[PDB]
Amino acid sequence: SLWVDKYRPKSLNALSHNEELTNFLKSLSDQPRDLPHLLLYGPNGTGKKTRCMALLESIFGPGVYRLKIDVRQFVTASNRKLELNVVSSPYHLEITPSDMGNNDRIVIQELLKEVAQMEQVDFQDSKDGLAHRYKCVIINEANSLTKDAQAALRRTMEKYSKNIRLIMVCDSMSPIIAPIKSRCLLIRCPAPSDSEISTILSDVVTNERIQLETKDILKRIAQASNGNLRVSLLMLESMALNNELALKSSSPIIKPDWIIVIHKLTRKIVKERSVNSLIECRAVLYDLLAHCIPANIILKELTFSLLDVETLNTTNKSSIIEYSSVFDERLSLGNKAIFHLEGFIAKVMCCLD
Amino acid sequence: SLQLPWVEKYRPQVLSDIVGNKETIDRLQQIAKDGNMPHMIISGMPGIGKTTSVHCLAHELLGRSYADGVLELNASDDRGIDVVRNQIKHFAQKKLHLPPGKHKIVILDEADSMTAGAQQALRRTMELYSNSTRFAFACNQSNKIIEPLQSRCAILRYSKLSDEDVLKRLLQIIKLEDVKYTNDGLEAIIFTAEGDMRQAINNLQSTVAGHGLVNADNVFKIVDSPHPLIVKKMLLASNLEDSIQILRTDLWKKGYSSIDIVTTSFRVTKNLAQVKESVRLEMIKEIGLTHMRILEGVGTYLQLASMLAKIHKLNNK
Amino acid sequence: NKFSASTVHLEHITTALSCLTPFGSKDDVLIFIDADGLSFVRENNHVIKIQLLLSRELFMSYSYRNETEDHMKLCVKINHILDSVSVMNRNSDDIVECTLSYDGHGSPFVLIFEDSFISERVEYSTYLIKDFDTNGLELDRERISFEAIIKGEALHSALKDLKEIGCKECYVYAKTEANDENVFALISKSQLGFSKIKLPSNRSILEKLQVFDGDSTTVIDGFAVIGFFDFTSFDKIRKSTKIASKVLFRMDVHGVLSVNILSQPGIVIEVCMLEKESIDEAAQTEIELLMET
Amino acid sequence: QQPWVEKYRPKNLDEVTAQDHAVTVLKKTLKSANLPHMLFYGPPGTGKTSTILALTKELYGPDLMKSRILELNASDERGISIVREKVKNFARLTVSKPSKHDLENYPCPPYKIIILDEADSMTADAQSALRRTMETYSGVTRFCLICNYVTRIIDPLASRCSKFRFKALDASNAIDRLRFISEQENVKCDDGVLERILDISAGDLRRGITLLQSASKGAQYLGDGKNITSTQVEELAGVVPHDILIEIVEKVKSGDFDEIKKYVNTFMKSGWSAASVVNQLHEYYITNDNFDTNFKNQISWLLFTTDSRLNNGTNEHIQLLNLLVKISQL
Amino acid sequence: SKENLPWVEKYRPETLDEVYGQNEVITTVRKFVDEGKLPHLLFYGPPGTGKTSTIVALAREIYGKNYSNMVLELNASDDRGIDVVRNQIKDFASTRQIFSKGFKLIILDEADAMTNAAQNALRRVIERYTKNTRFCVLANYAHKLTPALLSRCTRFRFQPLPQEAIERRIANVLVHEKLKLSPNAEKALIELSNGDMRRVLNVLQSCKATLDNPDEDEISDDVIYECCGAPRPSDLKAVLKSILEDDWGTAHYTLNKVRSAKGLALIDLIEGIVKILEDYELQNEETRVHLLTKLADIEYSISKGGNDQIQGSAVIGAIKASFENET
Ligand SMILES: Nc1ncnc2c1ncn2[C@@H]1O[C@H](COP(=O)(O)OP(=O)(O)OP(O)(O)=S)[C@@H](O)[C@H]1O
Ligand SMILES: Nc1ncnc2c1ncn2[C@@H]1O[C@H](COP(=O)(O)OP(=O)(O)OP(O)(O)=S)[C@@H](O)[C@H]1O
Ligand SMILES: Nc1ncnc2c1ncn2[C@@H]1O[C@H](COP(=O)(O)OP(=O)(O)OP(O)(O)=S)[C@@H](O)[C@H]1O
Ligand SMILES: Nc1ncnc2c1ncn2[C@@H]1O[C@H](COP(=O)(O)OP(=O)(O)O)[C@@H](O)[C@H]1O
Ligand SMILES: [Mg+2]
Ligand SMILES: [Mg+2]
Ligand SMILES: [Mg+2]
Repeated sequence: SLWVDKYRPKSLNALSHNEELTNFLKSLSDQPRDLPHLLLYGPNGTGKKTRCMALLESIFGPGVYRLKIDVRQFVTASNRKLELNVVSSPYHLEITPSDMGNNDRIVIQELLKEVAQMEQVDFQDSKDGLAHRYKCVIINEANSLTKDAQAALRRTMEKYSKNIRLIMVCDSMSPIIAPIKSRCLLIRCPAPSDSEISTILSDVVTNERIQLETKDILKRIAQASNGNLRVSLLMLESMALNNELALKSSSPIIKPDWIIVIHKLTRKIVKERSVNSLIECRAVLYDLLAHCIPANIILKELTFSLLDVETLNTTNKSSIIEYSSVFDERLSLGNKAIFHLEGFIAKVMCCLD
Repeated sequence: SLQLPWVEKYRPQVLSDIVGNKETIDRLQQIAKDGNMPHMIISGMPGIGKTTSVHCLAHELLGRSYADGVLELNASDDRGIDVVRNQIKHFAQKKLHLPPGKHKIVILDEADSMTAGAQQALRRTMELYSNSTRFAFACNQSNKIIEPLQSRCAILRYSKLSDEDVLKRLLQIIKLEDVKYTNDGLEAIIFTAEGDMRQAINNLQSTVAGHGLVNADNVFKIVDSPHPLIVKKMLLASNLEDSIQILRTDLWKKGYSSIDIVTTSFRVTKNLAQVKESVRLEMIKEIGLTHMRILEGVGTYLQLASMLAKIHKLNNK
Repeated sequence: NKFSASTVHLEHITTALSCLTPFGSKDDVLIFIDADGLSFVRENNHVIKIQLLLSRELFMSYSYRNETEDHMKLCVKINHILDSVSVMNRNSDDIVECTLSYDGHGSPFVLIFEDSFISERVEYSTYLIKDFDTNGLELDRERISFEAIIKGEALHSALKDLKEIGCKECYVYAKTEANDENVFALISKSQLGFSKIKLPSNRSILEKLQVFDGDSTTVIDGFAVIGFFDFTSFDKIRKSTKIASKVLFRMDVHGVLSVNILSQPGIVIEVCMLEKESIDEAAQTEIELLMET
Repeated sequence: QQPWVEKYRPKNLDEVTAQDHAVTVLKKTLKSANLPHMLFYGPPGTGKTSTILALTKELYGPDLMKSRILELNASDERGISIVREKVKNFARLTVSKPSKHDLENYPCPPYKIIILDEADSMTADAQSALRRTMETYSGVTRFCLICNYVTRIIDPLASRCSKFRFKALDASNAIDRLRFISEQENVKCDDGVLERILDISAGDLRRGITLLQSASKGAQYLGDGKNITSTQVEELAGVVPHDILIEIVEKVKSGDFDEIKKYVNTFMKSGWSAASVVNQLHEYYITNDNFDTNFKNQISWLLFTTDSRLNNGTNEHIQLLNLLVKISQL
Repeated sequence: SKENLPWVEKYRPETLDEVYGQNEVITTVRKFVDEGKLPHLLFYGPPGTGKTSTIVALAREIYGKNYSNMVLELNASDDRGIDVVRNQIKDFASTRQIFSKGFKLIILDEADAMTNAAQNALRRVIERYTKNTRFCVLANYAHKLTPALLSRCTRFRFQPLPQEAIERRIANVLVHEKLKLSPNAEKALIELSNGDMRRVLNVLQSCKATLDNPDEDEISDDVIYECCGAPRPSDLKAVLKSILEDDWGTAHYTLNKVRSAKGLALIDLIEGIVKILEDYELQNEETRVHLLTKLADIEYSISKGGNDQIQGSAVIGAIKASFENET
């Protein structure tokens, strides 16, 4: 398997990147009967899902990693077979309602309500139990729920709290409505420091010999990962296999292709500011959108690449960030992203000229 | 309790009693006296005499054969693809011994609400049986009838009824009913009618029933001035403190809903004159943002006051 | 319980239910409980009403211990009853003894099906009663213009013929000639044209036709009463004439046709129907010409 | 046994704290039988659901509740067909006979209650199809609408429903209820705590109860027998430490775009919520006496715009950087 | 039976003499009934003005005890699609009236929720069977009705209820409920009514429930404000004075103290300050433009939630910055 999954902490004691967070998780798992609904939020790739699985392993014991995929089928108002994969475990369930689109309301209203209605009585056990009495449902990407699946959950996880518990993983919990955040215990997961990422990469290159020339090459990957442990571990494997398992100080850091294309677009915007350049930028944006890359991330990386240009004055950057905020708000409240993604670029070139 | 309303009691029975659109009514009279009626589409705003013209033409063209020579179908009757294929086909295939130049008439009232498949089958229906029966479509918006159907028809567009034809018909009804009036009351009735005969007759009937004498005070205390003309006055104000005064006194305390004011403002702005296009598009944008705010739940007076303030801000700049 | 009724001839209460379905297949049905019998009344669009009656003689036991009120009204859904008594009737060949029960306002309507082994018990929820009163749609018994007694089979065949010819609209002609002749016809407007079904003047099909001058007392000859009806309402009695021995037709000057169907004891069916405006007054003369033709 | 938010849910109407203007009115309807149509609206976690659940119990009892109560929430479909069929048929239903025990122990009003919780998520047509349903069968069926945004309820429906506003639960009206829960659970806290919890939880008792439960679960895990301090409460509530906020305002005061951008980039990695740092900056800037009237007037609108953009589900990094750049140029 | 009813349903008018506020509409429909010729009516107005109470009382006056079989009342709670119009309404209009009261009446309540196809099909049922049936259309929004349907209907506008009508109905309610109301409490109730009788009755019922003893106790303005949770007329003026005169710290303290005194929300304070500033003699024409525009955005943001303290500070800053133009 990939080094991101192979070297994954499978227990609460194997976590080694945040210790004030691991202690809070141990405090939560000490008495699992009264565990409230949890909402883990933080940057992407910090280890939020790994920590959720480690907490579930501390609560229900080993075996929560024995995952099987049970394909479900749903029908909306106008008869149409809509399919959702449900990765399930003998003690917990993982669902991604965002994968089915705007119709995640029917998934939340049927699957989650049917799970929350089954008491999970098992053999007797009608009094209580630390495990196997209540159930854990993991809702990955809680941010992409379309404000109606979040309304069907407010009473679902409140009335049926005795037989079900929810642990939802999310980043930047702004599009999560206030009633959902009120019913839940907010758990902040900070990103690992560069020293911690370097230590984890050192452990990886110790278990698998890649012949590290200098400890600085692991630090460069950590600084290029911007706090993303999964990305850092992916670039480690990339520069490992692309250099015959021998990392040198001159080894280039491999970055995603869409990031390079966004940087090229930024340089084109800085160099050429005209209508035809705007049309070429629209072609680049369409090509980027054809790869199912979300438009908010396109705008975010484009803005933070334009703010890194050394030939731009402070007045230009203060206008770029303002246009970025305005068009991000427009993109959030919109249907088609090309209009806003082109308007931001047009205003940027109209300001830089 | 058996007295009919004046709208139906004084519905014209001959083409000579239909005021307004003098040239079109004269042409309908020539069609009635000659007989060779072509396929026709009659369009216009509601209540100007489109239906009472087709029915009177059919009566004056058939007479004793009106019972078996006219098939009247409208929106209240089912007009699917099957009715056209069976009922209309059998009526067209029917052989009736009508005088020379006289043809059967299929009056399809409210043809703008007919489905596309029925309209497409009507193409074959008129193509096969054009020598015996003629079709008379009456609608309010002629584009709702498909172009292949319009190609086989002679389009007759009915214009708005002027203030003189309305006064003539109102005076005829007043003389028939012997009601008391004065000139300003009839002028107010015509002004509130806005080119509508049915509304003018209804307002006159209401005024006579309520008070009896048709003057401006009694007319205006039961009938209201058209709210598009008040919205136009509010949107064309120079300074804000009286546009707000109009919006409050003549639109808010009178009972008009905020969504109604916003929807009327859009149509007023689309037809507003003496305003620059750049001003007009910004006004449309502000009205649309206000419409979104009303539709999202905030139907308050403050949201309309802010819209008027933004309109005045864009006007003065 | 305030009311309890037990029977074994469930085919009677099954045909009674099968006579009610034509008047809508999913709506509320009113049940009137008094000492004389059990009656089901159903109204559609305020233009037609059907009133079957199950007498106390159709039940071995008919207690009705209610004393505070002389009659008890309950409103239940017909779709619940029809959907229920269908799957119950899967093994209807068994000796089933239906037991109706009602304990008053707020209590459900109970329908027990015991087979001496299994006692199925169904409780139907009772709903509030609407504003419309069933006594409005009744003919005035001092204004009858015509009173025809017809057999069940002939009327059923005529209704089935009208259904097969389409019959968007229907007409009823009733003239008594001076000599001895009685004319009763069911003229129809349909896709075909203008079709007429003439009931025979013989006394086996048309037992008694009697035309009055709007007072049900003065029998006159040479004048015909004509009733313009919508066959959508006129076809509601077709399922009731299928088990009818004799059918009584009565109409007043107010435009109400009272169809009386008696089955053989048995269920008594009363259907009241309203008559259309007939705003066009040329079809009347064409009816007269057609009958004279 | 259960989470403290579910263990301490008000069972009766006397356990609902800080809302007396509505509970006093509702208690009088126990002796009478003239309960009107009710519209419960207020901030989240104020006790709207618990109040109706306690009123229903006190009015009917656990046995008559199953027959005299229909509750529809956002977890089930409430379209035009559901409103026009299921709700209308339940309103048209006859009031069931109370038992002798029910009539001898509970008031048993001669009507049923239809509770439409989360009514703000219903469409304008499903709400329009409810007006005559509530009006026609008001003598046999009562309606209770629960929502957070009263603007999402149409004006015709809001006119027919008696409006009950649930006040936000602050440290002045929920401190006794929080102290009761602390005492029954034997939670040891310093002086000042249980007020900082209610200050962080702005108008929400559910979040404060969950915060206290989370603090206790760490306090008994440490096993030192020491009182819970406000620092731990702020740490586990997501509140940014004051040193970091002072660093933010010092970086803002310099006004250099690049250093503020780098600090925001290294701050977003710590996982802090934008709605919390913006709120803390609001308290820092508005209450400070070192800023003039013009600066406060401008920054009030800047913070309002930033909060409004953040509430719409936008990128926190971009909004926070733009806000700090705008303050740096004020 | 009628004593276990909400006051908005218990005090529903049964005759045309109990409908207040709308004098010109009633004095017209009564003459229409007296002559016996009732045209096709259209009732338009704000919610809680008395349109349904007027039409039901009118039908009862015309039909007496035959209201059940002579009136077909279809509203938003029933399906009113194209098939319903083409079947139920058409057979109700086409059939005879058993020679009871001459003409039939079809009341289409909440016709603004009706689809355009049904409203277009109803046009040839309204003007064809008008000899035996009359249509009454009740609506709150006229923009959802087709222009032809508006053309074939006599429009009567139901104005918001005047203060005198509210006082006359309040007197009857107080007499029936043996309640006492102070003149200032009546003033507060009428200003909070916004021309709605249903709100008046709902607030009066809650005020009676609020009283410890329903008799021998008078409902003051304090009781009404406590029950309905509205700011007192002095709190709004104090907040406005603090914002307009005091500095940014004292105004912030005064707003928070006023709000925490009685748990006052921000939206009602915003509306009260807007109403107080409406009758202000501004002299710049930009103070009003900035005030209305900023307060409308704050009001819209409150409707979608967010941080309350930030919104309060935004209100204070918006007022302070808008009044900087005036001087
Ligand atoms: N030119 C006219 N002269 C006299 N009465 C008229 C005239 N135009 C309309 N009316 C009156 O308007 C009423 C009905 O007019 P219609 O012809 O049915 O309306 P319309 O023009 O067909 O509009 P629509 O689209 O059918 S609603 C009757 O009372 C007529 O008397
Ligand atoms: N006044 C109160 N007294 C006691 N507990 C309260 C009070 N208000 C809220 N709570 C607690 O808050 C938690 C949730 O209350 P609910 O009423 O169910 O939520 P809510 O008010 O409906 O908010 P929603 O569902 O987001 S609209 C429970 O643990 C209650 O015990
Ligand atoms: N003029 C009035 N006189 C007395 N009571 C009134 C008056 N208008 C309204 N009411 C009361 O307010 C209640 C509701 O008014 P309705 O007439 O039923 O509804 P409406 O006024 O037509 O508003 P909509 O459009 O239906 S929301 C009535 O039952 C009365 O109790
Ligand atoms: N404490 C840790 N020690 C070693 N590796 C870790 C640790 N935390 C996270 N990782 C690595 O990070 C990778 C991705 O983390 P992930 O759970 O996807 O984070 P998030 O849930 O924030 O997306 C995992 O494959 C795991 O190997
Ligand atoms: Mg017409
Ligand atoms: Mg709730
Ligand atoms: Mg109404």
